[PDB]
Amino acid sequence: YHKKVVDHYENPRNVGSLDKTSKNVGTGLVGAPACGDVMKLQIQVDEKGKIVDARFKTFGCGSAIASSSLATEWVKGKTVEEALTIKNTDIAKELCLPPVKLHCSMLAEDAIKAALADYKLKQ
Amino acid sequence: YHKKVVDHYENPRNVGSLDKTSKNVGTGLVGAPACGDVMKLQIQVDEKGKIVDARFKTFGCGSAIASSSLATEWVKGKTVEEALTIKNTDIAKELCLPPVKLHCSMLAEDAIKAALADYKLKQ
Amino acid sequence: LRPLYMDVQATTPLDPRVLDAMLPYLINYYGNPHSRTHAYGWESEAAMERARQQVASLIGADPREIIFTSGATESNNIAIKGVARFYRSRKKHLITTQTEHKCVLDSCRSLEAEGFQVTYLPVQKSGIIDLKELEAAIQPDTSLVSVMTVNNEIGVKQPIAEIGRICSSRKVYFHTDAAQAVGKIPLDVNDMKIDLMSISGHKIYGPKGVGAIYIRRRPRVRVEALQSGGGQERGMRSGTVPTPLVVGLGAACEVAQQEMEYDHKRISKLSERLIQNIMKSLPDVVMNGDPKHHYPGCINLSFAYVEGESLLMALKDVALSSGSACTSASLEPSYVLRAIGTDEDLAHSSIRFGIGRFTTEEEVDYTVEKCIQHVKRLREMSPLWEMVQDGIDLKSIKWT
Amino acid sequence: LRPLYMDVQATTPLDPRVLDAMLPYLINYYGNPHSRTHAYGWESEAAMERARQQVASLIGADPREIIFTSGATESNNIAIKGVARFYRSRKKHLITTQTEHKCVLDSCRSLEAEGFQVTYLPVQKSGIIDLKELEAAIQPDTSLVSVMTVNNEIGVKQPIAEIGRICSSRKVYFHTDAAQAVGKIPLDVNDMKIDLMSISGHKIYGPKGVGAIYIRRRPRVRVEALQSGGGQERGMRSGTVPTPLVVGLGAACEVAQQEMEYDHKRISKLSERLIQNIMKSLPDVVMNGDPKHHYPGCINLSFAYVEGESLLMALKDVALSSGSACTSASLEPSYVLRAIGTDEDLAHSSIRFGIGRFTTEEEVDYTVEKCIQHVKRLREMSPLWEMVQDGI
Amino acid sequence: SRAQVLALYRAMLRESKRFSAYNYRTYAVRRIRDAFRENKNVKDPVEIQTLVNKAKRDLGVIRRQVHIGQLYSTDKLIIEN
Amino acid sequence: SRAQVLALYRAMLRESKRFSAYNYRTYAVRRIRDAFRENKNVKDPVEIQTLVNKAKRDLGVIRRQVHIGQLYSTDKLIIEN
Amino acid sequence: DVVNVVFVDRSGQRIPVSGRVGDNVLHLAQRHGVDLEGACEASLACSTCHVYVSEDHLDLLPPPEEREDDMLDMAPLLQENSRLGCQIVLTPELEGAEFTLPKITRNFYVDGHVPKPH
Amino acid sequence: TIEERVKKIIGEQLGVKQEEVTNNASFVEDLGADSLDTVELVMALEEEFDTEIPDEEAEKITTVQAAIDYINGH
Amino acid sequence: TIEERVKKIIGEQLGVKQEEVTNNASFVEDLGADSLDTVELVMALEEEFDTEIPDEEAEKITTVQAAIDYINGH
Ligand SMILES: *P(=O)(O)OCC(C)(C)[C@@H](O)C(=O)NCCC(=O)NCCSC(=O)CCCCCCCCCCC
Ligand SMILES: *P(=O)(O)OCC(C)(C)[C@@H](O)C(=O)NCCC(=O)NCCSC(=O)CCCCCCCCCCC
Ligand code: FES
Ligand SMILES: [Fe+2]
Ligand SMILES: [Fe+2]
Repeated sequence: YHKKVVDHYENPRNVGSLDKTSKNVGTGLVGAPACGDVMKLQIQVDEKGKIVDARFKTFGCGSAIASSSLATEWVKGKTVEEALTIKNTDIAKELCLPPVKLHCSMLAEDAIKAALADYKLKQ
Repeated sequence: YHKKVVDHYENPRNVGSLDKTSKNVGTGLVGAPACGDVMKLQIQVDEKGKIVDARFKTFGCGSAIASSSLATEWVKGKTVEEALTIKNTDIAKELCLPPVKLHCSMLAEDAIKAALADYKLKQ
Repeated sequence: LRPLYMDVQATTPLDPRVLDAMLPYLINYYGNPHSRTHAYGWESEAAMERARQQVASLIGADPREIIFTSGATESNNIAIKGVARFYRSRKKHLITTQTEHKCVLDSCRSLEAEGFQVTYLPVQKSGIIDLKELEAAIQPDTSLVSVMTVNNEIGVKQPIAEIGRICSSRKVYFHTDAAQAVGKIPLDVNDMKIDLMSISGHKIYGPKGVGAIYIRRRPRVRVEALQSGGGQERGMRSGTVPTPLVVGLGAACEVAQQEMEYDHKRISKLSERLIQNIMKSLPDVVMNGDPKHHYPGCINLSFAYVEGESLLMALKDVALSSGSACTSASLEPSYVLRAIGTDEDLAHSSIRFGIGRFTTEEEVDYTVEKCIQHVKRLREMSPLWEMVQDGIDLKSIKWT
Repeated sequence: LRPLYMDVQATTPLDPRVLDAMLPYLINYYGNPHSRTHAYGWESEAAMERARQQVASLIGADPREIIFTSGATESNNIAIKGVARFYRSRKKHLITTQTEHKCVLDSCRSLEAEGFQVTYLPVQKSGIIDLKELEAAIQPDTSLVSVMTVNNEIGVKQPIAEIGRICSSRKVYFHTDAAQAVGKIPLDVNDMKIDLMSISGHKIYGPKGVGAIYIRRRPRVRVEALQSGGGQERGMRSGTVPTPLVVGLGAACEVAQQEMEYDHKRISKLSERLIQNIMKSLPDVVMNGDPKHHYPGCINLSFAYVEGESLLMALKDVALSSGSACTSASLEPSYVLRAIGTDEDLAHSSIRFGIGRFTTEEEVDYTVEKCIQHVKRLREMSPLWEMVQDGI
Repeated sequence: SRAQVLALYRAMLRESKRFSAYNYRTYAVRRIRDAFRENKNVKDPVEIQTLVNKAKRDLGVIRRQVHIGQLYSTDKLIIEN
Repeated sequence: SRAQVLALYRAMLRESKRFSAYNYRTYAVRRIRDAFRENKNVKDPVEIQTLVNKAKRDLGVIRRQVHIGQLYSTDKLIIEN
Repeated sequence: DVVNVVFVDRSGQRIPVSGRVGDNVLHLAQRHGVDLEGACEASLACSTCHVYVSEDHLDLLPPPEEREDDMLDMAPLLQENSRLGCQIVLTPELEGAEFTLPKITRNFYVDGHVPKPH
Repeated sequence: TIEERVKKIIGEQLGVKQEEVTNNASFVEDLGADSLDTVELVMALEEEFDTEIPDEEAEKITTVQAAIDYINGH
Repeated sequence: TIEERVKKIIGEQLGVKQEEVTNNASFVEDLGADSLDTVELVMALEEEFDTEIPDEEAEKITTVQAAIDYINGH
């Protein structure tokens, strides 16, 4: 395993849940198509529009868990439009994912988009 | 590499030749069909029709040399009729020849028969 | 510090007695066993025949019925392809199961590409085939029936004797893949009515790169050789015989024949300990395969709501295996777990534990404690576990 | 007391450095190289990649072009049968020589039974093929040309570079059986235009039961797998890769690369010593092959009017080999000696001496002394010698 | 033969706790104990002598394998800490 | 470094003369002699250090192989008589 | 910018598909209900997007890269007209191209399993 | 304490709950141990208190008092 | 005796005809030998006359007379 994936797996960042019934909380629950990987990503957006909290729960491999932790710690501090500019290519390049583990970065990007879309739908 | 074959090869009996012009000497020079083994066997008979001396010269494998030397020492001391009863099966049984080595005993029997036939033809 | 080894199904450590037997032929007796003219060849041949007798004595066969190969993969290839190609003029149908090893399955697929007909028998939820289904699947042009003795993934045991009885009654050649069974459970080729058997050297604490195949001589079973050459191994397997490897295989067979009863009792006790300790501390843990016809040395457990490779990564101090698709080089799901009827999510949650000759109670307890702690953590991280606690019942997930 | 081993062609003794490299993986590192989730598997895989790089560095190839097998027999089977079966739909003709190893010949004979056309090229009296003959034998539907680099019976070398040039000009795949040439003579796959190469472990002082095959990747050469399974070794050979055996093969390749020049000079000196001392004392002794294109470590001599197996039995304290039909389980004569044009009674009189890395001048002198003594004795016993003396 | 058996058993245990590898060391020790207690009640002196000869052969094998493993030693297992 | 090279050469020769096998003993002695003679006029200290390190590794390999061959020893060759 | 390509499945059905310039063969076949696995989803890791290309258009495709070739080494039933479907991009010279689905892929489905579309 | 460690060793090697091992209890009669068990107890005492007990003293070591006296002497 | 064994060994180890080995002949100046050859001569002397020459004494051994004196004394 890569040392960065090992670090994000052994010390996962922002693991938890948020009140999904809140007006200012978007929930994205996605699943990988070719494997059983499942990611649940949630965000908290303040009155400014800047993400102040992110948290994930992931059923999947260590690469998927690392991708979810990294995706949470990346959209933390950004805005909606900036969070929309986060690509699975960026996640995979940062984590040095081999070609068989790119589904993890794809699922992380899908979960970010799903959470953002849910927040936009309720707002 | 059976003990009797080794003994008969390392201490061959009656290596040499007899005079071919003598009336009481028969020479049998015969070869093997499937290989290059060649035996030359010569015998000496007396007034009473008793084989008193025999010699051999063999171009062939160790088993063929052992068969030829056994044939010489077996033929010495017998008559033409008794030497006509020496079969290849007896030589093979005495030397414990494996199935691939029966050509040696066959060719030794052929040499014995050729020598007896040459002697009686000279007579 | 090195991790504990609990992956004996993948391979086993070399037995010190086997290595002690092998070393003289790696140092001094380096002659070619097929050299017929000198003492190096003679002594190599004598050692090879001794090893052949040892293997035959282990499996209850005649020494002349043992052919040395490079492994159980080559043994399975030789058996299946040689029988099918030799009896091609009249027999064009083959029978095997859906839970067979990849070598057997790929040989059957390649034969299908060659014009043969292959029936892949389904298995029950216990992992055991149905004898009525096998009898109904047998055709008048059936050539070979191939059923493995012990499954390498779930460890279930097939009714080899009954299958052999049926095949003998129907005049069909019976082949069994006993790579996971030789030296671990009793095997008798004559009592089980086995025509062909596959043996792996490194599954019985022997050296890697060596194997054997049993071919019945009365009534004679014929195969068409796959490796062409000088006609070694009675013409079924050409090439130089690796004398140190075959000596090691024979030594391993003798050691297994001497130690089978003790090893089985020790492994049964250890497996019972591990299974009860895991089940009494972790809820929602199921065992894949029926315990009544299970070899205790191969334990497959599904940890619900925890992914297999994530659990493997958490257990970095224990060498294990998983059936998850994320552990595969081509994202291949576990076809054995699919065949036995496991759900997809539970199949992604399977962990294989291996207990062998050198496993200790200390290692088992350490593995159990680590498993309990890390499964609790990963379930606390699990959205599926949270969903089941809430009651959503996993109905709606965006799979994109 | 044990006899002297001069049979390096049949098999070589294990090098102590090869055994020292192997033992750690026979003792502590016993994991499966194809295990993808634990340290045992990772370290075994790292060792196997290291060995692959070692073999590729020896033969001047890329590591990804090396496939580990169980020996040169399996390598030859894979090359010939896989190439022929992959390019079946258009190419139905194969070319090989009359003095090839039995594995290559039997693969070609089994392919003939499969509906292929095979041409067996004859050799000159020197044991070398004719390039004009090969050029004329190449057809528009020719799949593969197989010529061994060094003959295992007489030790003659073939014009491998010229054959590769011809094959690339004619757009035909070139396979060479180098099981007697790796680590003994310089080999370069890119400079000889070689598409497939066979390598044997126990012929280069490595362990038995392991081998390698080189398959060119640029331009890509495809083969059809003969061993089905889980698709290891890039899908070209299934089954578990034996880690101790492949580490041993790689170590042997490294040692051969480091020692080839020393070994060649030493073997060459020992070879002329042996040949000159035999030919200066025994009349009617001829060499089988051509000295100008000969590897000195494989010496095949014919002792006229003396049978080969009888000479071998007289030489009980020297381990040697012969081409006689009495040394064969099926009374088979030496087809190589027949092909090169040797008369039958001299083909029955051939002895193959072998000089290797561990051969000593003392052993060479002892063998020469014993050979002279026992050939003199057997010639005194020979009726053919008697007849030649009598002018018949 | 009691003294000879007890000396052989002591030598076997002493040599077995010299194994560099955890698996081999533990297995050899436990196997020697189990076998010696298994054959505690044998009465036939020929069987006793056969067992003692087998034990001598196994002790020689253990000596050779222990020294070879010491020559090629690796790190310790995680549980050995 | 002369003294170090002379001590290492002496140790290599002494250890190689203890091989139990004729081929290994003779090859090791001849190779050590020939290699030290071939590398006699080297001037680069880096190259000399590399040769010394390689010789140390070779001496370790020789020690292990000699003692393993002593553990597993066979009959002497006919010419050793 | 319309490209018409025919898909031939395992049973021999001839499926006509109206693609577009710049389209991907795997995505197009999965959009039109063609049972092409494509497990890795154009990641060059599974080689289950294996397809047979008609001889009239095989030479018209960009030559395969070294990674595509390495990955094709792992595909069973390999032929001389074999390409990875995830690496083929539709172009106007591929009019009438026909892609034949092999009988088996790298992943074992001897029970007749059909992976859900990816 | 040396004798405390000796008693701990005997209790661990015999499974006697660390209560009946007194300064006069024998390994064979009072406690449950045969010749094979005694061989192991002596080797474990050698393991803990680093020493190499000769056979002469090993045959003498039959009681906890004997083991304690030998260890305190050496 | 001994000193003829010494001369004989020096002769077969420096390949010198077995006439230039004199009681005052030096190993490096008179005879033809370098440091590596001297290491071999000392080892051959050790092998014939069973002993273990220390490093200081081996360094002192530079002449046939020195080797003679050492072998006589030891
Ligand atoms: P103690 O109270 O005097 O009693 C102990 C003994 C056994 C000495 C006593 O009960 C006795 O005299 N019994 C008579 C029977 C007997 O002496 N049998 C012992 C035979 S020796 C034996 O058991 C050999 C077992 C083989 C050991 C090899 C283990 C394998 C190791 C290989 C691992 C790599
Ligand atoms: P003297 O004045 O001491 O002269 C001797 C030396 C060589 C020390 C002197 O000539 C010198 O100073 N030369 C300079 C170069 C030098 O020191 N070279 C020596 C380097 S060490 C060397 O040559 C390593 C060779 C390795 C031998 C291993 C071969 C064994 C193979 C294994 C067999 C199984
Ligand atoms: S989809 Fe896996 S390689 Fe094309
Ligand atoms: Fe995953
Ligand atoms: Fe013959």
